[PDB]
Amino acid sequence: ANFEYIIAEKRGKNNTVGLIQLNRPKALNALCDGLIDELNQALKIFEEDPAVGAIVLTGGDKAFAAGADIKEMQNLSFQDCYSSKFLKHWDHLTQVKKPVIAAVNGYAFGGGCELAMMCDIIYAGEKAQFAQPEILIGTIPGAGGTQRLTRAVGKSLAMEMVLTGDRISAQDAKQAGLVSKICPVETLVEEAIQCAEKIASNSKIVVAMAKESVNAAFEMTLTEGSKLEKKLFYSTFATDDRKEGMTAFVEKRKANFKDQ
Amino acid sequence: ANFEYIIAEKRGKNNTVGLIQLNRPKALNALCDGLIDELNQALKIFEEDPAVGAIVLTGGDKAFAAGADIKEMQNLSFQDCYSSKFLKHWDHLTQVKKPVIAAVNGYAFGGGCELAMMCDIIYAGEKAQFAQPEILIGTIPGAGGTQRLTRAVGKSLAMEMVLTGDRISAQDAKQAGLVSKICPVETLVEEAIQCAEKIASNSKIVVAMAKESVNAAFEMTLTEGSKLEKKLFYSTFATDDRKEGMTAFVEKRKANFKDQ
Amino acid sequence: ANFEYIIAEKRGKNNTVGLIQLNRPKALNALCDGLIDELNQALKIFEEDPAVGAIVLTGGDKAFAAGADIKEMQNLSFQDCYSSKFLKHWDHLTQVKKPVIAAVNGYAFGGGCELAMMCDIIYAGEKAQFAQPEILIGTIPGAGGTQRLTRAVGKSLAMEMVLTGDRISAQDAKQAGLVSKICPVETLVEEAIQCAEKIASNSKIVVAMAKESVNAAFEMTLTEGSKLEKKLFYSTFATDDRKEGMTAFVEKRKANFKDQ
Amino acid sequence: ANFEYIIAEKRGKNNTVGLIQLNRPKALNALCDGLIDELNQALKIFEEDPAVGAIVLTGGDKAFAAGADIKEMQNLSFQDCYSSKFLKHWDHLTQVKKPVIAAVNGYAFGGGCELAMMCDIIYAGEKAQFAQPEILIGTIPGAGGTQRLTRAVGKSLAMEMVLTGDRISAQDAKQAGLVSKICPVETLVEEAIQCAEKIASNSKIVVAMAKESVNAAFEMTLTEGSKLEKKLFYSTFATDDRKEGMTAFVEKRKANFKDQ
Amino acid sequence: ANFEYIIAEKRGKNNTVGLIQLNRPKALNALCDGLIDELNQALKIFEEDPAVGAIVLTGGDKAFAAGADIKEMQNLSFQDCYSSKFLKHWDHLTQVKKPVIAAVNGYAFGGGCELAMMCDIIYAGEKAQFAQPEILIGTIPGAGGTQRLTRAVGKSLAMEMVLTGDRISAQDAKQAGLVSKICPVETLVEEAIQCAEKIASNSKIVVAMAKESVNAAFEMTLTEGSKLEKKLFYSTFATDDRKEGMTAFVEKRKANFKDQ
Amino acid sequence: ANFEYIIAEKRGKNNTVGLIQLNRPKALNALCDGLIDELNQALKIFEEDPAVGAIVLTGGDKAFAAGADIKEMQNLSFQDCYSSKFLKHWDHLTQVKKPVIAAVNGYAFGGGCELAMMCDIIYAGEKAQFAQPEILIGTIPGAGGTQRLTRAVGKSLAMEMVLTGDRISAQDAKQAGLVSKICPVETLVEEAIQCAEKIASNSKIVVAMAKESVNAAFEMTLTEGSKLEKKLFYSTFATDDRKEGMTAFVEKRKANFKDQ
Ligand SMILES: [Mg+2]
Ligand SMILES: [Mg+2]
Ligand SMILES: [Mg+2]
Ligand SMILES: [Mg+2]
Repeated sequence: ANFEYIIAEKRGKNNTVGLIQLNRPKALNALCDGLIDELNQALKIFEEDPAVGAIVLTGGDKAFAAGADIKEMQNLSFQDCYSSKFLKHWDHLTQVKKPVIAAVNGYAFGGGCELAMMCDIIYAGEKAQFAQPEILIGTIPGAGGTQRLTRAVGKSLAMEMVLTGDRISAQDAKQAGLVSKICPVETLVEEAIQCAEKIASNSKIVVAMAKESVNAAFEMTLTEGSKLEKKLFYSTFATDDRKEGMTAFVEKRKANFKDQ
Repeated sequence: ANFEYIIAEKRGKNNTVGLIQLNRPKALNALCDGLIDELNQALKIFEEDPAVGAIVLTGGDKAFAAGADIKEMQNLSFQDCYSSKFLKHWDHLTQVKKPVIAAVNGYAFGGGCELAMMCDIIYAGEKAQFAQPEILIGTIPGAGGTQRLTRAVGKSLAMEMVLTGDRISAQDAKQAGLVSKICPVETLVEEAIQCAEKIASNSKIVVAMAKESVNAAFEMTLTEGSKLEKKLFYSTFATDDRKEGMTAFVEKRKANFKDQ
Repeated sequence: ANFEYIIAEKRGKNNTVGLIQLNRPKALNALCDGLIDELNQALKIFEEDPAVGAIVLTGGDKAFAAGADIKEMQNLSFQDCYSSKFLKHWDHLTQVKKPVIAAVNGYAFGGGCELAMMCDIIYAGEKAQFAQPEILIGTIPGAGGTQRLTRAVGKSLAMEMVLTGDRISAQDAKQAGLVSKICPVETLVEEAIQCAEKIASNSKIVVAMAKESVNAAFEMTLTEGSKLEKKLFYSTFATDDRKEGMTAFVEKRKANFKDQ
Repeated sequence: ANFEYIIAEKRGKNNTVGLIQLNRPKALNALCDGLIDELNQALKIFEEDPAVGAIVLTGGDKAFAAGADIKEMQNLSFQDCYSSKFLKHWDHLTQVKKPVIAAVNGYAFGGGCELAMMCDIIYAGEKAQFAQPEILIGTIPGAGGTQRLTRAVGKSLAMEMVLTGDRISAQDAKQAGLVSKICPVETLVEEAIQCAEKIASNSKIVVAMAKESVNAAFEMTLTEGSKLEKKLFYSTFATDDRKEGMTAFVEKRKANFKDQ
Repeated sequence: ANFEYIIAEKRGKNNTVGLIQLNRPKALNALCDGLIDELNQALKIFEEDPAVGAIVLTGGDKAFAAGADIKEMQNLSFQDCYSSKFLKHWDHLTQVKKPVIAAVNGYAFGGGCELAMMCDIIYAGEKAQFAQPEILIGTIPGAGGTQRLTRAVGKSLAMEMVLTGDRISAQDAKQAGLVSKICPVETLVEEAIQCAEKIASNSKIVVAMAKESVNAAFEMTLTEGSKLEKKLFYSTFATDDRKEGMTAFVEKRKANFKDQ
Repeated sequence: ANFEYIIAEKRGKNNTVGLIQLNRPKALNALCDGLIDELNQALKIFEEDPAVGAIVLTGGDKAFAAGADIKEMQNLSFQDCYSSKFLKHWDHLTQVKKPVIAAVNGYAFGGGCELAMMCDIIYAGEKAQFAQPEILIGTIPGAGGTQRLTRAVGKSLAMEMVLTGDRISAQDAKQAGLVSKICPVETLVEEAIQCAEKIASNSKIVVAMAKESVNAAFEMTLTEGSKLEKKLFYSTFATDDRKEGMTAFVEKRKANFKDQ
């Protein structure tokens, strides 16, 4: 319902896309515990909604998210960290079944960068900037900064970025495979919506098998990933939407999915 | 035998390349059971031919393969699929020990795209297009689409492709690493045959060991992939061609290999 | 000490960067046992040196290294290789805690390419050329040319390089993610040192944990990698530098790391 | 809260053990939503209670848990199962960071057995029986039943148990290492508490890491397990309870752990 | 067909079990290429036969199989082996979707023991002996004898068996978990048939999934193995036999499975 | 050299076994640095000695190794363990190419138990006891005692031993697969030497390959485990000893292996 760190609203034609704007520009959308709490509540209600098929995540023109809130972390001990399982809440984004598109304008550093990488797709603004400056303040990134980055971008660029704290541009991010489309700043959010919209017009149950199938590519060997894929593939033949979509092509007419 | 769906021919210098062309242009080379049946026969003849050192696979100038034959899948049940090991036959291509180069002009969609990714090397034409549009017909890619794509191009672009069914250009695929060379439509097939000629000049057995070692990059941690590679490496030192290859270099002369 | 195959000097402000220059130019820095033996000695004293934070490894302007010494390999048998654990001494470079940057001008072929790929970051000169031509001498890459290359560059290009022995430009290399920056031949080594310089001013302990985390991306599933990253992340909180880094940030001043 | 399917109470001298007893004897502690929901609340509490060092899970004397509530699963569709993750909340045992010990008297069938296997340590009564009989009612085990059983017991016996639904005694389970102790029915829960009470004596933080390290053995290669273990083994030196544990030993006395 | 090396017959009440008896006693069922071709033939027709729900593989009373045929392997070079993919044809048994039970009487040495380990369940006779004696003829086991054995029995005993060639008894093997039952010599095969009979009572499709799930235990981390298990579990809710099976339990009657 | 903590000498038929006896009985063979240093020198020597084919490691009748040495460890900080790569030198055992057998009489606790488990084979005297009591002094095992133990013995017993520090008997260890023989105390060492003699009379090169194939069971999936095994299986066909073994068999005579 009511939110003070973010702005969540349904968007697209037929409102089939849920947009989540991080709205804490004063500290460039720095990711405190209360901010994350609210994104999780927001994600939950969009996951729960039957009309919603794809979620789009963004911040402002200047920043997607500058990073973790450093003023909270400052006095933590080792024991405090391990016992509490600090940054457990931050992983929620990777357990949503419906797909999430990151629309990243301006700065995505540290947590913000890590948040974008947890998403399934990233669209970048022209003046978007990606970095993992943790090393500069005596830590390493602790939310897949080392894992998801390196897998996208390759060892040499990940090592360079993680060990120096250096930033890369949206153009390089695209070239390296971290992001998959570059858009003007003014139309970025809209272009992500139109993509989210396309995905939303496909069957929710099958779309979720697809997403799950693509995430197995980082969790197992190709041989077993192939096998797992074949079983999700076979599974689709137990859905109505799969008979609908395939007989639509053969009849040369428009398909209509009931997410079933 | 005598094919109805494909053209299999020896090409290159001294006919050391096996060219398989998918020749079902009325259906945009849609990969029906009968066509894969023949493709697999051609693959087996060239595997057994001591003359042949590498294989190039193509379709027409308009289409490589537009997909699986959606008219055949229309009335499959979940039981039909599981107990038929449906699409298993499509994997014979992954068991070929000689290198296979895919020369993709025009459309390589869905099944067609997957066939391309199973090959060791992909060359694309200027107007080539890749897509996994199974999501539009209410399935997911069921022949490595999600696995090989994601491993080649990174999450963002694979998620966008599989979830929306969108197409990427020849040039989008080169930048992503899905393909390794772009050619003029008119010379693609010849450029691929030249690449196959080179490979064929090398020792078949050490070439087989190299391909096996490269494929292992997706089946193992790096530590064990490194251990596997050494076993193959040391193994080469039991071949006549290794001795000849290194003696050629020391005597400043051309190597003349004997597949042994 | 007094090496004959290499030069080793401390560089950067306050001699915080170790530079190793392969100096066997008459043989294009071909990696004979003697040379690798000196390389490892030099890595050891830099690794043991508390002033040094980073290591830059380079060759000549014409050649980084043109491969493993083929004359030493020529008369080896299978039994010689296996029992002598041939090439095992090369791996010492993968075991150094501190970051190593390759600065590649000219040829990096076969073992030379493999040596570069074992470093964390690769910087390339505008005329650098990468290749794995082992197949042309009747062997396969035996020091991770099929493992690390594939993981960087993708299957297609890797297969094409490994099976044909063909070379790729510095520009190709960067595009494929094998290298993270290209520079002019003239200033490569100085720009590599500058990168090393930044890294070396960060906490040596947390930097080492950072690197150990990024390398984990090739040794485990993303799930376990994430868990490993967290364990290391929490571990930083037991260090003096991690407090000194964050407190320096908050107070808006220079952090003063004591590598502890 | 005042539970209706279970009993949850603190036990041992100084009440340092959590005991959860499944109390649905009429249905032979068959697992239904209502029972699982409460078990999960009881785990949550004991995990939060700083006096609780270990948990014991048990049933009655005739039955630990005799399978699941099949009357609930009876009308379910495939879609219903997948969309609404079925048996998701049956998994919180695998997320408790303190050690849980199954104390199995009588039948542990279907989910019963799975529930026991999800625990760290299984103690079995003399007349205890284990089976995965889901095959007989047209399913397969869906709570790690094929996965944890096989890794405990081995392929032959796991395959025999799963494909026939046949039952093994406590004596067979012990031989095969599914359970690690056999006790008289009368004193089973009593032995389980004594074992739990020793575990409760140790440092809560250091016990937690030891647990995570053992669990690692089923999720990584031996190579990386060893690395992970080492890193946790280094972590212990950040804690007071290790400084305290070792200095108590060298001073020849009993140690006072503060779970820190 | 007209098998010269084996005997294949349907067995059990209702002929729902297929028996394959290796019948080359003059060579102690040594596994020459001819014998394996026929074994593979028999497996295929029992795999295709809809009445057959489980297979039993045996040899004679003196010998299950004494190993790979050492007279055939004698004159093979390294080149021959690698290029001929030697022993690759043995793996077809691992591709059968129906369960296979090895009934081992007397000698199961080297390849004999490897073949039995490829089966899903092993029943051993009181006088059976297991060994991997390849080392005493200057090879290692090359059909899973280092891999399955180790996984069943543990490092210490595997290392002992493979490095010395020493044999173990049925009792040793049961203790180690290589075999799940010991039978008298004279009723072993019938006892095995009775295990097959029970397996054949259940739904062939759900049994195929069950078997496929248990095999996954050796190919994945426990985390991925559970998600694969969950997906197969859900898949069963798409079959006739699971509703029938569950509705038959609730109604306290005998289920009638349709393998569907 | 002139050892002060160990006794090293050649034993067995023709002095082909290398015996390392830990000889610090009054400290129950606690694994201090001086002793591990010497151990490693002794491994290096027997590994280089072409007379030696296998190694037996032991302590005295009352103790194999009571563990590590808390005095050394008492003041270690977190930073000092990580920076100094603590217990790195304790791993050299896992890098010997020749087989190592442990002959464990009496106490093998903590570091002593890990040291045993690092060996290929464990033989235990009738009064042997195994334990991992690190938890009682506030650490976890740091030398694979959470990893090798769990793989050998199963989760329940592993969790029990590590979380309580409780001993198990020699008889319990064999039941669980941690050790492969139990011997009378007085003849233990001689039985281990007999087992070593057998190994030493086989081909060293093929023995080493076999040990490698077995060690791989814990480093990859069974699919890739099998492929690695095949590559080693073929490589033996490059050796003289394989031809000699198979020919010996064919000519009804004793093989005479030459280590080649
Ligand atoms: Mg090389
Ligand atoms: Mg790339
Ligand atoms: Mg066991
Ligand atoms: Mg054999």
